[PDB]
Amino acid sequence: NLCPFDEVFNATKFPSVYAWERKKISNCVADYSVLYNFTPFSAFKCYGVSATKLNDLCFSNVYADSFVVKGNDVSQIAPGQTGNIADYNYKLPDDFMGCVLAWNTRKIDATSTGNYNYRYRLFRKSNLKPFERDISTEIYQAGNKPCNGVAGVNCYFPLQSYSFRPTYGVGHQPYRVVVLSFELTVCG
Amino acid sequence: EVQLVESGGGLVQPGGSLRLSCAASEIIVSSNYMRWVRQAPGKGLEWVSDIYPGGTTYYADSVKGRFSISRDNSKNTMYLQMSDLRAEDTAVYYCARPIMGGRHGMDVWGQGTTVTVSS
Amino acid sequence: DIQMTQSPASLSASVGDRVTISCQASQDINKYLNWYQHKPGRAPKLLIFDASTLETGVPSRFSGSGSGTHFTLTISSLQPEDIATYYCLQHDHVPLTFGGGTKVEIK
Repeated sequence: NLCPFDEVFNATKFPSVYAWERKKISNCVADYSVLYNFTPFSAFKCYGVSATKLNDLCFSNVYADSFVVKGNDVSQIAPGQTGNIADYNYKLPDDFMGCVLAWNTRKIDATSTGNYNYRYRLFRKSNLKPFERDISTEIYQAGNKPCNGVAGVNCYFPLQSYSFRPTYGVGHQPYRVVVLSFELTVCG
Repeated sequence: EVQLVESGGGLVQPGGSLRLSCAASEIIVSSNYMRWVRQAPGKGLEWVSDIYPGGTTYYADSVKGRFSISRDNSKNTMYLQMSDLRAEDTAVYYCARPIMGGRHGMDVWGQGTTVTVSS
Repeated sequence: DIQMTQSPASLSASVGDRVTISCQASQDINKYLNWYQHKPGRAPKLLIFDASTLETGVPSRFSGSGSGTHFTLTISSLQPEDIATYYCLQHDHVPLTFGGGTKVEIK
């Protein structure tokens, strides 16, 4: 059975980067000629493997992490990145085995009224571990007084929303990213 | 009230450790963006270093590898250790906070201190 | 790094004259650049955050607008208490870079 890689890339909706959905790729034959010879990507760069040698190579499972970041903050999608996205939304482990794919989706993710559906949980106490997911809306306490779930001075809301617009530059347009991980069933 | 206090500034030799202390109240340093902004006499402002609330370190190229920004979560204070100080490191150093998340301005401020570097 | 140009570096006008200070960036910076009032012997004070919103406790004489690479500090009525230098700091992307300075004086 062919791997269902169309379901994860041409999908109408991806989750926000703070709430990135992880998919395990079950037993299936992969077709990576669909993902290298086709070139819709603004960034297509692989870590520890190549863009063409991945065909005659295969792994015990794949994890696909589908999410939305901003185009400059795709530079924060690497091992050893420490940006607001890496520390607080999606941290690719150092020994990350896999390929990172990024494409401009300003046609379906940017609107003239401002798209505030895509959030990014911009405030957190301490950093994230390798592939930690934290969707908690627990009020961001910056001070000694307990926030008790109510906002105020030193009590800021831990989510901040994107403001995606068609009138921003390439560094500020909405970009879809899905990252394929490899771990040591799925061969092709 | 919202406040910061800069302290430990003055004269020190090149590569000396005055370790500018920035005591906080009503906000916790373990959970905040906090920045060193300096100004040489008769110059514009410049950036030095910043800490994300997770502890994440950054450095401007004029201060990279020579300075290190740090904090004491128990004492509620920020520290910038300075090493390989120079004649151009004579400036008025402020400890202050850009409101976390980029949208909002730089709410928390101290009055700043002058560090002078001379023979 | 990301360069900027403030224009002018200093200006002088009579009480109530409209003050306009520009800031040009090397690339699109959205809105996260802020404007700052530097008084001699004070901590520098904020003017506008989001490059379009007055901070609470900023005077209503200050206002800001723009997008992309050009920004404009607007003062609609100049006041005697405004004698200061002004800055356009960006925190838009690393490396973070401060503005060149613009001193206003009253004639």
